[PDB]
Amino acid sequence: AQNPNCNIMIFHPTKEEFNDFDKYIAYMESQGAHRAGLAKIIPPKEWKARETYDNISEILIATPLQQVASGRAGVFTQYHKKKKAMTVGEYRHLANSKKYQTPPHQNFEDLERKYWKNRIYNSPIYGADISGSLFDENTKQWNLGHLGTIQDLLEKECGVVIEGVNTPYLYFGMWKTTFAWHTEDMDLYSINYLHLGEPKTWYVVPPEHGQRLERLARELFPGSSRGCGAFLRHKVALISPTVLKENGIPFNRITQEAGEFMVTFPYGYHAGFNHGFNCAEAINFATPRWIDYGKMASQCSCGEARVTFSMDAFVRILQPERYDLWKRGQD
Ligand SMILES: O=C(O)CNC(=O)C(=O)O
Ligand SMILES: [Mg+2]
Ligand code: NI
Ligand SMILES: [Zn+2]
Repeated sequence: AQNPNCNIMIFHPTKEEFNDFDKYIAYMESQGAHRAGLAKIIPPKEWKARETYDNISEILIATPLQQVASGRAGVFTQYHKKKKAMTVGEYRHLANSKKYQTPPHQNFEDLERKYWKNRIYNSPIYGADISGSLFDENTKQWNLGHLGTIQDLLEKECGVVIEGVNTPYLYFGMWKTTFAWHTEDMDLYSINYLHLGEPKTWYVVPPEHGQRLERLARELFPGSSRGCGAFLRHKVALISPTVLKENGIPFNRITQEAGEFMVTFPYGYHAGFNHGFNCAEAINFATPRWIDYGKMASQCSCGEARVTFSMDAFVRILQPERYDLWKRGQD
């Protein structure tokens, strides 16, 4: 079995190897990359996502989210308070303000210590989930706006044509902005490209050990657990590396820098934070290996998790028994 300790793998494809996206994913899996839940891909040195980032300031963040925490430093929830619209240029100035900017630090490890010690005492503002793309249309390799769609994968594997579309999303972050512990909708893959700015630190649990994280989360968030049988789908809960280590949960960590891709694999729980002002682009995708994970994915039916139009068809075709109750949650 390749990668039996489920370490995060880092890949350096040549420009020749960067032509065929599906084939490279399948290569990474042949080497065991999926067992970690997360992989890093450093693009060939010849490749670029676009020529410059000089003209992005007039992108609108229609609903910036202030991430307010409750709990203790290593075990907390966050809720998202909606703020007034602002442009990317306005958001960048805010991120660089004395109130919100990254503190002085020695290295990524010292910054990580400061994040876990102090996150709960501040409410950073995240420009998340903005439909759009920063890839130049002439970028032909690993362009997240040009990938094969999950609806077309389901049709190719299963023979059933379904409605729905699959487009990317932009994330504009600042110091302390936080992504809570989750897997993707329908336990899909994700791919994330850090276009610009400061790094993003990731934590991940190997897919084969995901249920250990779920059982800890039920213990640590006991009211949330009684409210919903899949409450990590709400994307609100944080658990620190120190707490995970104290409870014996297997995980790994890695920092992504500008210019690098990360891939999350089906049923790979992940969480993380931004080091400063940055912009990332991400999308879900599928391969033939995903289909069995899609059939088994948990679902929120309490009504909190409220997801896309396109997830309807996935539930309807892959999980017909759940269909009914899940759509009651979505309506
Ligand atoms: O970058 C973020 O805030 C969150 N991204 C992801 O969870 C992802 O790409 O799967
Ligand atoms: Mg602009
Ligand atoms: Ni994710
Ligand atoms: Zn729920």
